[PDB]
Amino acid sequence: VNSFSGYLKLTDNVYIKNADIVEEAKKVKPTVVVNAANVYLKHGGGVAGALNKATNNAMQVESDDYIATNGPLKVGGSCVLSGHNLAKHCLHVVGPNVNKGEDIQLLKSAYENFNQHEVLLAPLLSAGIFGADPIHSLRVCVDTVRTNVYLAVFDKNLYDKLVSSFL
Ligand SMILES: O=C1Cc2ccccc2N1
Repeated sequence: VNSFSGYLKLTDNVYIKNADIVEEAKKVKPTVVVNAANVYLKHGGGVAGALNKATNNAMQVESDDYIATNGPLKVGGSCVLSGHNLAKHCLHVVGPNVNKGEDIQLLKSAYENFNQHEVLLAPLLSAGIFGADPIHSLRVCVDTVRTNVYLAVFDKNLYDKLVSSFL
């Protein structure tokens, strides 16, 4: 049993809810929250900007030190950093950004990072300002992630379309 409430069950392991991931993280304090990161861990907008704002910029400060030591992530890659006030850990995952011309086949590699964690609160990778089709992102998620994933979808309209169209 876990703390996640109000989710619709899509599969054995994937759950979905219309929710602000920031407000959900604050309520649940999950072991892992996933950030929709870029390779530079520059948390300007989208999910990353919202998560970082909720940490009062402490996520960005920590991220800048990580990049200064390790250099950029790979598209499809990830790193584990602090969850600050939102979670125990933040898994920063880089999905391909279609608005930069990245290979959408890298979305499966991105989701494979989730399998290193038994339970996660996450957004749909490469959705929103990353430019991918969220319906496709949900399909790759279900077909790739084997661990227990709780997806937060900010937009109610999109949430209802994801559920109604789910095979
Ligand atoms: O609110 C939103 C923003 C967006 C981008 C692409 C597809 C669906 C949606 N819903």
